[PDB]
Amino acid sequence: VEPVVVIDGKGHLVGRLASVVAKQLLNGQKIVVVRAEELNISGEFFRNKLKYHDFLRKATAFNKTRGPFHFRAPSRIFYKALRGMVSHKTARGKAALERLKVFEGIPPPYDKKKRVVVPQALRVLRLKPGRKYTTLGKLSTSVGWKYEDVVAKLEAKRKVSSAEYYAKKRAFTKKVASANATAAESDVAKQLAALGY
Amino acid sequence: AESHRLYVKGKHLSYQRSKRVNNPNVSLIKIEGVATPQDAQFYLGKRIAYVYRASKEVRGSKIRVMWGKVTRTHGNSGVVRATFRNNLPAKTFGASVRIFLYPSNI
Amino acid sequence: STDSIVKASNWRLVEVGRVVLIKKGQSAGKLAAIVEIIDQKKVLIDGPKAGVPRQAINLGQVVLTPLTFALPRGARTATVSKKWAAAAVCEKWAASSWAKKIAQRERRAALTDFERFQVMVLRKQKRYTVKKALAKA
Amino acid sequence: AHFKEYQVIGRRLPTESVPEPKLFRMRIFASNEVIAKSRYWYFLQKLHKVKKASGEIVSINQINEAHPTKVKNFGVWVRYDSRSGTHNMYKEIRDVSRVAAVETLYQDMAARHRARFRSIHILKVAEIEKTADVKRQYVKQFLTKDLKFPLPHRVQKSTKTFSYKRPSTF
Amino acid sequence: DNTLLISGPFKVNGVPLRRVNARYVIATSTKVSVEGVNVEKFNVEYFAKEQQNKEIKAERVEDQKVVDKALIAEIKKTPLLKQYLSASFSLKNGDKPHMLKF
RNA sequence: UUUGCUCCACACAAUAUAGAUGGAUACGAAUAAGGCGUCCUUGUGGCGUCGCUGAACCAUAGCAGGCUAGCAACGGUGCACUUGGCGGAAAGGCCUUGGGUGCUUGCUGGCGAAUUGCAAUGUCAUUUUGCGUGGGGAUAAAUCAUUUGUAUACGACUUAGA
RNA sequence: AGAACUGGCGAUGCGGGAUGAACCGAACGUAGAGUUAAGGUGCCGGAAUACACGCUCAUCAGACACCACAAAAGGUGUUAG
RNA sequence: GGCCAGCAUCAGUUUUGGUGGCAGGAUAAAUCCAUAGGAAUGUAGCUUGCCUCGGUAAGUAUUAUAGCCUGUG
Repeated sequence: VEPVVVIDGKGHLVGRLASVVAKQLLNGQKIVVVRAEELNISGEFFRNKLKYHDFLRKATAFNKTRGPFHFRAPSRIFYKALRGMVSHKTARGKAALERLKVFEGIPPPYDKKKRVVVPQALRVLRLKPGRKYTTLGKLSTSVGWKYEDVVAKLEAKRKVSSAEYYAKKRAFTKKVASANATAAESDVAKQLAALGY
Repeated sequence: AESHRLYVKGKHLSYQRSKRVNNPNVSLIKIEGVATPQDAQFYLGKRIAYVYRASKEVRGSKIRVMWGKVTRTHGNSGVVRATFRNNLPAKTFGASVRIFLYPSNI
Repeated sequence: STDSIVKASNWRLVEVGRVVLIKKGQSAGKLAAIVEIIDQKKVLIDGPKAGVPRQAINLGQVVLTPLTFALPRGARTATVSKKWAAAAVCEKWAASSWAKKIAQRERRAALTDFERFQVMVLRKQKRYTVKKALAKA
Repeated sequence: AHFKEYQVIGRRLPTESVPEPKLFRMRIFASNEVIAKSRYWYFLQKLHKVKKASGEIVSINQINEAHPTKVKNFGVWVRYDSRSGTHNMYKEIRDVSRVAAVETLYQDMAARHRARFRSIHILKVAEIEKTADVKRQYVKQFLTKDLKFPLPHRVQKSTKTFSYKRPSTF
Repeated sequence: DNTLLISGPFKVNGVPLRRVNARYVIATSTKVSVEGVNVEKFNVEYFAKEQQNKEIKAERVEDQKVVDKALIAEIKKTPLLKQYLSASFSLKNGDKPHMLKF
């Protein structure tokens, strides 16, 4: 319904997000996913570490370079789980993965635009309460991503700049709503109410 | 003024297919803003056109058109089958295809 | 200021006489009153004035509305109908904002194209007075 | 499916020198008419020496509920076959009608004790008229006066694939 | 010949008398009265066409004026109806035509 | 290298498109909780109110959007300009001051439309170039051959020479 | 290793079991529309992130006959008897 | 009288809606109304540790200043 749709990555599950993203790419919609380091995995923390380690030891014996490249970044972990869903060996799969862009944090210019969420992939709508989850940002720090002390610092710089925008926006909406309230009771206002606006 | 659109835009999803065999004569068309097959009864028999551009001009136009129409509903999510005169070139998986409003049942 | 500020966390909770709205099914958007709770997930509902028949329903198919009124547990359809009039919940329902929102998107669907033109011409007139009132104060 | 409770009446065979066999009725829970005639001979062959070829069925009747909109406590006696030898079970269901209570029983047996339809025998389904003689605990807790319980953390099912609101619970 | 005979009117929106196929047309609900209009003399043989860019026969132009003068007096009664016929139609975003009552 | 190269606006050819056809419309956090509003003893405060879907909001009338006569307003918006800021994560954008110029459907009129003949997407975008118009701008290095041995199977590498 | 009755493979494709001479559906002129079998409906991948009652947390969970895995016996872990 | 098409009224096959009339059963069962009994997760009333201006208290009391269950019609 929009040309480029920006999905906020916070509070989602890896698999259930990557399913509904992979169908939209094969249908032609362009999706850019931001704030990858806030993504979540069901199950407790010590499980999902060992699901990474038995993956981490699987590499080509005669030459380690040629084997499965074990990527560490939370975008790259998520891009893996999506890449297995799209048929990436054909020409249809290569042109479907060029519609996707996945970032850690929110880089410019995507901070100025709206971010969306996917309700069938939220954690707080899917899992039962009283159930252990796992933060992907902590997970990649435990297996060799030397950037959580940097990405979290840039967010604390961003959110202060973002809080200044919202206060300016909220005061402007206050002037409009006051102007809209005094504009009411007029003859043009009452005819709209009959028609439903 | 700012808008001129008299059609309902829609994507080309895939061919009618099995797990290992497809039939290129029947195309599958997704219509935007249509959820259930009870809504898909409206678009049955409507005309479809696929519009695309080419370098060599044929009769004063660089723009070319294949025609087709909706035959029947498909599935529970409101997906729609379609048949064309000459079938869609299979490079168009995920391409905007126009669904017009005529022949008007209203 | 030696008081315990502990939050309440207010909730709509099921009981006898909690009036509800049926979102999907045969009824599709009608009011009804819970007569007797069966277990965790099923209840027993009845609304005679709206037109829903008395039936047992799952709590998945129903939504909870904040209005309540006094009614004895296990009442019959004549007794619910008499208590329904005394509370006058059909007047109290339309006073709420959530009932008005239902009626508004119902009316916007039934708008004729000519009436959809009249919505346009009025909003062109309304925005002219607002932008003069704005950007002065 | 939706079970329907049936009455089946059986009369062995009119023969010379034995006229008027007595008559034999049963109450059968079956999803339609044809199964309940076949479920009738499954029990009635166990009780005494008859066969379907040495038998005929007098009449079938659909027994509706006497009072649907009333809420009843039901105590059900169940015999069933396990992986080991068979053994009894008494369970209590709170429901709307008799024939809807057997629906929640077979789901309960298949969930906890892993018993299909063919293994279970229904002994007697009885309504407990007076309260405070309910034996089980999980039925008893709904009998407290002025029972009110909240439903926290409700999920919302939205049709569009994208929602912009950052959706919130109750 | 199964066509519909329509007029703009010509002064309101620039659509002259024209045969139009019945199937290619969405019919709304709003109506104007048509009782005063002479139309009857028009038939299939009238519109048969059988660089110069010659002007529409004088027979064609005079019939256009007589039909519209009876029709504008019907249009002027209801509010915004002259403005309604003059403006074009398009489908905006979020307009779902199966739900749209026309 | 017969005036090569670069940038600015236009002139015309050429070539393409994984797929424009009103608008990608900016808090963060929590979900056994919050958004907003208002007041105070500014706090884990009081009170009022909203959700139960974007089915929203904004924009939207005129020959694919013409030519003209007014009215009330001192607004809105398009455009080149200009006074200022701010933004480095992939800033390549976000604001704001001042005049200039068109437009305005906020309100009321007068003219123009046909013949594309009963539909035939009935073409209006955005990428790379090329070739000439007139308007600015800047006047270099690399390899081979030669030589050095911190190098070397041969290429490579490291040096030196108007 | 050797027999008994029936079906099949050998001589036989097609749909399903990822893959497979023997299992499941079904046996073949060339084509069009219609409905189904066995199997399936998160994504690859055509088709409900459909509905309904429960159970289960695994520091090697489990996922569908032929079939590619398992034994006795223990465990105040949990549930119904 | 070649080529590609659009609309009408029909015929063969087939999918998807709307809507009307009738038949059967415990002549559906219920709700509904009329009565007869009876109990509690005990309404009015009443007794009492009672008493923050009258809540509580836990007994009484079978429709009264709420209603429900069972049989019959």
